Amino acid sequence: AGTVVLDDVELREAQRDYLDFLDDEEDQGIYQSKVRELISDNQYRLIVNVNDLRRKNEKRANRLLNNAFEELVAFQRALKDFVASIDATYAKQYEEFYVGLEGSFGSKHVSPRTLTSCFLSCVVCVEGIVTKCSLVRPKVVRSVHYCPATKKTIERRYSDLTTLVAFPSSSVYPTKDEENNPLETEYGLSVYKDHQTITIQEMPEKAPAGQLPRSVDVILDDDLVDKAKPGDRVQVVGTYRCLPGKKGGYTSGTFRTVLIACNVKQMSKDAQPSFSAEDIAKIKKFSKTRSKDIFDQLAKSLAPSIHGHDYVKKAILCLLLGGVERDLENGSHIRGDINILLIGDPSVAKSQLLRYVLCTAPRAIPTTGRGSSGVGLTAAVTTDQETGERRLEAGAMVLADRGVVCIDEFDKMSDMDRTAIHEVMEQGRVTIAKAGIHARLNARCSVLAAANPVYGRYDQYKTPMENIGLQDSLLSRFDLLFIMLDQMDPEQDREISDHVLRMHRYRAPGEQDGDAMPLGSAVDILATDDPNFSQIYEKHDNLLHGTKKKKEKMVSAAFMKKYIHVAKIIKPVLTQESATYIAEEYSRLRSQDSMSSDTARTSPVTARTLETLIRLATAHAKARMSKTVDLQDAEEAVELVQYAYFKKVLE
Amino acid sequence: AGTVVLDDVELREAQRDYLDFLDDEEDQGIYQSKVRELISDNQYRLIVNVNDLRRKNEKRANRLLNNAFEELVAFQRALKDFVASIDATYAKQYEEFYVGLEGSFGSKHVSPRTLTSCFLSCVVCVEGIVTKCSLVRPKVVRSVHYCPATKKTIERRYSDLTTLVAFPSSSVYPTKDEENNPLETEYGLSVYKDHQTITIQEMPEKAPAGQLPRSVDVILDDDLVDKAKPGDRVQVVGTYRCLPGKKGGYTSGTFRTVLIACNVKQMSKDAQPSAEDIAKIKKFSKTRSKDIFDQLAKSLAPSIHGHDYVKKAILCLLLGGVERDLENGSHIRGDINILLIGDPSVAKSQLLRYVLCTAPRAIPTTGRGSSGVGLTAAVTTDQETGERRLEAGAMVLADRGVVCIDEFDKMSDMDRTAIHEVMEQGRVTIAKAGIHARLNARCSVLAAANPVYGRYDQYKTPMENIGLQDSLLSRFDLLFIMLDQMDPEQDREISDHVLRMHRYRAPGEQDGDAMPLILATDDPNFSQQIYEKHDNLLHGMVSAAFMKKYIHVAKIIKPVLTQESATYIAEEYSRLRSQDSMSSDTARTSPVTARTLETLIRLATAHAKARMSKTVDLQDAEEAVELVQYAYFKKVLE
Amino acid sequence: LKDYALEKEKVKKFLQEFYQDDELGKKQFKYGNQLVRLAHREQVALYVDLDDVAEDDPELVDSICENARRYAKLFADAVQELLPQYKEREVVNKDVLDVYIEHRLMMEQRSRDPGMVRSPQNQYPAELMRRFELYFQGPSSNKPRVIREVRADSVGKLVTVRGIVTRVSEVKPKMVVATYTCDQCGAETYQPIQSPTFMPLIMCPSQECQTNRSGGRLYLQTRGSRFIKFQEMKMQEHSDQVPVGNIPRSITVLVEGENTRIAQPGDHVSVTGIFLPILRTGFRQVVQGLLSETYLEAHRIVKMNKSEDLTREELRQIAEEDFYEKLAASIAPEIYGHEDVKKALLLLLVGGVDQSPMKIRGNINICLMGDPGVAKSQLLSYIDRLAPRSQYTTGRGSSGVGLTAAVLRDSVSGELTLEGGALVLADQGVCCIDEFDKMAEADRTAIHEVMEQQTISIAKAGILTTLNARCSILAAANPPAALLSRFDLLWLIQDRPDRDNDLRLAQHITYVHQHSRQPPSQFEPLDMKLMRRYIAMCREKQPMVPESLADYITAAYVEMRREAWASKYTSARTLLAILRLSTALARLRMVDVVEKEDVNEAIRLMEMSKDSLL
DNA sequence: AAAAAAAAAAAAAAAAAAAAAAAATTTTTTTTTTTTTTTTTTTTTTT
Ligand SMILES: Nc1ncnc2c1ncn2[C@@H]1O[C@H](COP(=O)(O)OP(=O)(O)O)[C@@H](O)[C@H]1O
Ligand SMILES: Nc1ncnc2c1ncn2[C@@H]1O[C@H](COP(=O)(O)OP(=O)(O)O)[C@@H](O)[C@H]1O
Ligand SMILES: Nc1ncnc2c1ncn2[C@@H]1O[C@H](COP(=O)(O)OP(=O)(O)O)[C@@H](O)[C@H]1O
Ligand SMILES: [Mg+2]
Ligand SMILES: [Mg+2]
Ligand SMILES: [Mg+2]
Ligand SMILES: [Zn+2]
Repeated sequence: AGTVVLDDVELREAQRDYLDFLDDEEDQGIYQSKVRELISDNQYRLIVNVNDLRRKNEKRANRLLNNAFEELVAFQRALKDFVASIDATYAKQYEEFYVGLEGSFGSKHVSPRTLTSCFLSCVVCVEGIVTKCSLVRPKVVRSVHYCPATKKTIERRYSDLTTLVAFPSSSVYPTKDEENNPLETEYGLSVYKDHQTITIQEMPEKAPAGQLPRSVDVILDDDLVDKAKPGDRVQVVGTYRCLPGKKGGYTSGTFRTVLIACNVKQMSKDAQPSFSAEDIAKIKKFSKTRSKDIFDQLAKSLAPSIHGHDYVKKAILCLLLGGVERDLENGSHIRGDINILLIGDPSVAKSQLLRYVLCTAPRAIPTTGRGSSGVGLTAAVTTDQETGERRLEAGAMVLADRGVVCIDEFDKMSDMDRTAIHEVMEQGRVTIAKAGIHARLNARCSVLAAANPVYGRYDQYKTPMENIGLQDSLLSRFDLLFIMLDQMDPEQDREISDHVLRMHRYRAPGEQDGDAMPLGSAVDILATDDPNFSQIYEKHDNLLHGTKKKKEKMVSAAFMKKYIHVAKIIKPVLTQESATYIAEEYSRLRSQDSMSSDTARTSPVTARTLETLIRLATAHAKARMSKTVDLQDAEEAVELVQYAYFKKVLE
Repeated sequence: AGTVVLDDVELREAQRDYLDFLDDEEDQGIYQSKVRELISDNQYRLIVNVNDLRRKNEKRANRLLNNAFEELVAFQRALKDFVASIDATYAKQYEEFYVGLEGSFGSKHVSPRTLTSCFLSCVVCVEGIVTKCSLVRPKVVRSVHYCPATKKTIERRYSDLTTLVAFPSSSVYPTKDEENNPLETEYGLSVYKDHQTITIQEMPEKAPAGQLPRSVDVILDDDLVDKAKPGDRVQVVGTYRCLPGKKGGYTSGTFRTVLIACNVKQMSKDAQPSAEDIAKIKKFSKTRSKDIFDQLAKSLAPSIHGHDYVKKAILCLLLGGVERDLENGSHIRGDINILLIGDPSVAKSQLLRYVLCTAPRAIPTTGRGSSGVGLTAAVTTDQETGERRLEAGAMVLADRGVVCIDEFDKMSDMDRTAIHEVMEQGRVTIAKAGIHARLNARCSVLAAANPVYGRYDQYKTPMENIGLQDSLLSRFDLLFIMLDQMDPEQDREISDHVLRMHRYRAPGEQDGDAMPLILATDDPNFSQQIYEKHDNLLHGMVSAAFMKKYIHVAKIIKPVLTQESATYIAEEYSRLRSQDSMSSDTARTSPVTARTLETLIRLATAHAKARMSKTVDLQDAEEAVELVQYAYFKKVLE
Repeated sequence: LKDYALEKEKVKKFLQEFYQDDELGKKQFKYGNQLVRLAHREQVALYVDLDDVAEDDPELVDSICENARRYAKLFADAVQELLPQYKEREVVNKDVLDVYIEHRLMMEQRSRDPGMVRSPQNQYPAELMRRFELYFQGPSSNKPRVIREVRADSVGKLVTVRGIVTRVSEVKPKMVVATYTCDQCGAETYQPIQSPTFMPLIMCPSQECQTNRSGGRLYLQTRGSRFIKFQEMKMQEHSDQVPVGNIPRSITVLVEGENTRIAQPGDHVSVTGIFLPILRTGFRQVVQGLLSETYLEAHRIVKMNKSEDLTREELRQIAEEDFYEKLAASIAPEIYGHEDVKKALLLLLVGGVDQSPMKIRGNINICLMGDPGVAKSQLLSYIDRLAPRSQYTTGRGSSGVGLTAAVLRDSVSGELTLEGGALVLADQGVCCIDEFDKMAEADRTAIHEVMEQQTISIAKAGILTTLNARCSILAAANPPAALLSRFDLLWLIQDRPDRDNDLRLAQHITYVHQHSRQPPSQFEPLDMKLMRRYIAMCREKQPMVPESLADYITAAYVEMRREAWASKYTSARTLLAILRLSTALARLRMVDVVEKEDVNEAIRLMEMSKDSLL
């Protein structure tokens, strides 16, 4: 055999401390519950909060952070022992239970640039964007061979010597028996582990301006291989180590470094929100007690900082809630995504509304008229340059799939790009193809666009068709088109100015002392935890300088986010009464005689107008948590479309 | 981790078969009982009869005898599993259990001359004489190390690659930690096994006369190390293998072959001895407690007629007296020495050969065939370590035994004087400057001498007829003058007895054929009824085997002289010393000293032991007195 | 697998707070006082009693027995750490090693820099600064083993064995810690020695030399190095515990430090110590594996039986007028009669008084010539067992180089050393030569020279020396000027048959055979231990002849010489014999002046010895 | 709205910096064993 340790004092102490920490039963069983949850979910990787670990035993936390491999092995042994104690069969099912880390890393939290050799063999939490990924390959961790000549069955094991001294003996795949009998490998019986290599680059918006970006190579293994794709703003918690070179004889002293990832995370904004019992109870209470005016309350509480534009705010809320897709048995599809175009006079806060949607709605992609040009906007087809094979790169729409694309300077956008996105706006999919590849990417995103009317400022004395240079083909697929006019009414100016000045004079309680400048400079960002991958919530915003007073509260941002997320899943069904009402209203709307004279249509009326009527009714039902599209929902939809589709020509 | 074995059909079959063979409850139970015995005795080797294994499973027998290494591995795994089943707590004490073999090996029973290449990897049984016996060295199999810097403790495991390919990594003894910290080996925690190498030589009598000897090297691991010493005749059963050389880019075809003994057994299977037999002995002792001694005496040498007193004395010798080790370390011998001084053709040599065949540890010596260092201990130099070593002689070997000295009279005075200490106190004190030793040889001497002039001249005194000095004669406690009496009636008796014995034939085994002039059949020396059937051609008689067993059991008993027998013996000794004890025309055959009182006590104790008396009574004392009276006087005719 | 720091603390507690009443019921902290003396450097060896350890912590004793070397080192370190807190005054620098130790400690304190962390290879080895040794006195519970039974299962174990010393080398210097001095840096390198050999260092590891990248050759020094007295002996199995047909087995004992010069060849020694291996590198081993020789690292050597090293009633019995007769009777009580021969053997044991005014020996030589079976060999064997230094030679088994010395290839280094035979081993003791008359002429000449000159002048080919054999001779033979002229006493023992005498002898021998002991008498015979103690107490009691006794002794000598002249051998040797026998009698009587009773008993012994010749 | 020019990109080809792979028996030493010689010891023969 060989050397076998008997009394490793450090290993015994580490195992004891980690098992004590994982007991947690007296410590409100946080990690007991986590272990039980992973057992039920059939997972074999425990994510541990380093902050809790440090609180329990700062010594163990420091030892783990500064000595990665040894302490991680001890932690995994303790986790396997705990899993066996809770349930032995599962522990025997899974050979090794891995431990990934999470929380606030004081100094270990770095970027690919600040990640220097001082962090070798330490636990580092590096932020960045995945520049490239590799195919998921299986590495044999235990091979099984059968010898026909002797009917024997052997099993060879290969250890994970990724960042350890490896010799030819350990990495030789048997191909003969001791008597030179050919073997045959039993692939089914053999054990493989999935392995992938990615590249994390410093975020361009974080990198020093004008310099080339700093990268790092990351190794992912079983249960972490496909946690990211190129262009993902990922946080990788791992162990930084030097990769061994090939058996040489002369060494230059240069060692490639790599990050053995122990955990991968995406932007927490798109993550599944945590709904506690009290939170769901509050949502139930809100929906039940207030249903008649809940949609109006949410619409008015949507963007507190932007005054007026009540109809536009309601339309934006409908866009956020979305409709419901129709998946017909014969494959025909109907989008449930509302498209909104805000056009009007300069300085009407349309860009502010788009920015608010970007900040709030999950999977919201900003874009500018000329910022994205075709292949950048939709998907693109390139070549690997190393394999000679075609490859697909997701554009803004694809990345915004099941989300929102907030486009600004839509008018400035070239006609080619608008023609290209025509398909996305209605079918919600991108159809690209080159000679060696063809795909139909899913882009189920709602387009919220902003534009400036021709002549810079809206012309009250010209038809909306002439004011808007967008042709009918592109106008139709916009479900709602709102003309936001900078009317010069003295009273509206009074209200707007009062709101703006109040918002400017507001200061955040506690953090601001009356003279602080909150800007930081490229260091505090890494010093403190990133508020982009981080881990009690009220319902109505407490009175503050934002508003003076009234008998109508304003919904909290977090509560509104949770409520919208819950309500978006609802798929209210269209009732016969609402269906008949919508059909008759669509007939009347299409019949031009209904609308008065001196009134010009913003956009043409079409079957798509009917479809957006249905979608708006569905969105109102979702807001109400109704589960059925009712007469009030149909009324609100018809009201909104009637307001949006007609504008009075002044003279 | 490396290439482990998941399932192995042949190994599984072998282990299942061996476990079945070892589990005996539906069968007689021999091997279940044997395993229980070894558990009780705290051993870790089981002796399994190849005959039993062949009987229960021919295939396993052939496999074990033709491919021994892996077969013995499977057998030992099965043995450990069975021992765990019987009792796991004991099975945990010993890392491994070993399987020695015995019984009959058809063509695998060979001599060192016949142990050729054909028997490589097979199990072989070799009987021979030990020549060389190296020191018992410990061989480390598991070494424990401690790092004072890191407080760590490590264990290094070394596989027994005596005959397997070994690579340096296996044998690297660790001295430094991973970061070059010093490692201290903990001897109290490491594990070592005794290892020894001996050489077995073709027996001189069985080897061809013309040619030089042939020998084989034998490796003995733990539990088999001090079982044999140089000069002993032993049977070693084990695997005949090839020893690897050393790493080298060039090699000759030559290989060094050895024998990894799996069991070693003494040729002296007769040196050691059921409830049926024990009860039989008890009833035999109890029933006729008075004439039992006489019956044993008459049955001792059935093929020799007459010599009643000589046979009684030989029985007293075989029984031996009771030694007295005093509180001050003083020693009074218990053995009994007999000198048959006799005319030619009076069966004294035949009595010697009878005692050779019967008694345990009987060494045959001749007058000039065993001189000095060959007869007693010796001192030599190793010639390799330049150190002095003892070498046991005939009498040292015969310790707790008998030495049959044929033609004792014709031994050189040097040898006869050298034997005085052995005769009296039963030890050899030998010293050279380097080494001085006091070897124990508590042997009893049975000497066969012829008188000066060839034939005992009855006109001359026994002192003259015996060409020995009184100092030497006093050594022999009993001295028997065996004349070729010219009585026609006794001549008739002797002739009839001789012709009957010459006419006798073996029962059924023989029908007119000739006696033959050995490896084909198991070697008798190593092979595993109160009265004889009254054949008329042999009797016109206790059985040999029962006599052997009874003498063995009666040797241990230690009768104690009783006051009445002590008084009787003292009075008789006073008379024997007195002049009146011998009349006119009778001459003393040996001077009467306190040695003769010791002779009386020893003979009485031997008689009491023959009777299993537990007390030396007046009967025993009178018998000893009568025998001494017959032996120590002779009537000289004019 | 245990915490050696905790074990060290336990042994420290034992050493610091163990006490006993060894001194007249006075709790004195035995090991505390021993530590005080060790710190003062008034004591080199410390013998820890595992009986004392078990008195409180039996499991610690078990651990020590299971792993002695480790716990030997632990105890040594505990004593090392304890010495400073027991030190009470300044050492007087006993020797050069003490000077070196003080210099090294002084300069280490000088260059201390206490906070600076020093490389592990940058300190003085512990064994280099000890000046003391620690050994274990095996526990009484541990039954002594047998050389044959001590096998691999005892490796690393504290075994206690008993046996005869067949050989011992002379104290040699064995290097423990080699020292080296550099030609560039003036720093000392050290190399502790564990293997039987070592390779001297070539380059210096000193920080200064490494920094300067100089050649830094260093030279091995016998001055700063540390040595320890080293002896290699061979112990042999006792005869009583050898297998039936086996020759006794021998174990190589290695003795170091204060245990040397305790055991000499022929001694009966009980050696407690650790059974350890020695790696067998070099030899092209037949069998692969780390095969190793074995030896016994001695810890406690004691002398047993005759080799061994009083109360008011004891002094009373010594002073009793019958003490001489009691001693003469207690010798070999199982042998009947022979009261006068017993007295003569007692005188041979006691000896006379050596005078070097021309050195005249004070030994007494006695030759028992007799008829067969008259207890000659029994008395010879009894004296062999009794006398503290004795050898026994029966016939020609031990002849030639068995009596004299011989040149033999040494082992510790390899060379021609001198091994002493029976006479050498009996030097300043007794040699019991049974079967004298049958001995070879050369051996008889050697005994002749020994009986007068006390030497053995060997001038053979490989040897040319003069051994010292100051041994009394107790010979036995059967039927003379060649012996009567030389031997101090020549005693004839004839067994003439007689009814009453033979009856008494038979009763005595029968009772002996019955009860394995001598028949009861008026006084209980004295044990061998007590007899040896009294004999030794008599040896160092040299008396002197007053001027008054001159006339009486001269008259007795002339009278006995006239008798010898008239009858059908007397010489100055006769008067010398009377003198030395009288001095032996005075020794036995515990007086410094030979008296009229002493001379009377001497002449009576001579008269009866000569009467035996008729 | 269509044509021409500009450039922008994609892909393919090419040339170094570092790392990785390939190729590799002969001479001398020592140990064991075996034999020869010397001297001492023992044995045997003659007086
Ligand atoms: N109704 C309004 N209420 C509050 N602020 C407004 C309003 N209209 C315009 N603004 C202000 O005008 C500024 C810029 O408007 P912007 O979002 O650029 O609109 P546009 O995209 O039409 O230029 C914002 O900081 C916003 O506060
Ligand atoms: N009393 C006897 N009983 C039986 N056989 C005898 C007797 N006397 C002589 N013989 C025979 O005579 C032969 C003598 O041979 P052996 O005993 O060797 O010589 P010795 O008798 O001189 O010792 C033997 O074979 C034996 O059978
Ligand atoms: N006087 C005696 N008292 C007791 N036992 C004796 C006496 N004489 C002889 N013996 C016994 O007789 C035996 C012969 O004596 P031993 O000394 O061996 O003869 P030797 O004198 O020839 O050496 C011994 O065993 C001894 O015990
Ligand atoms: Mg704008
Ligand atoms: Mg014969
Ligand atoms: Mg004698
Ligand atoms: Zn130096």
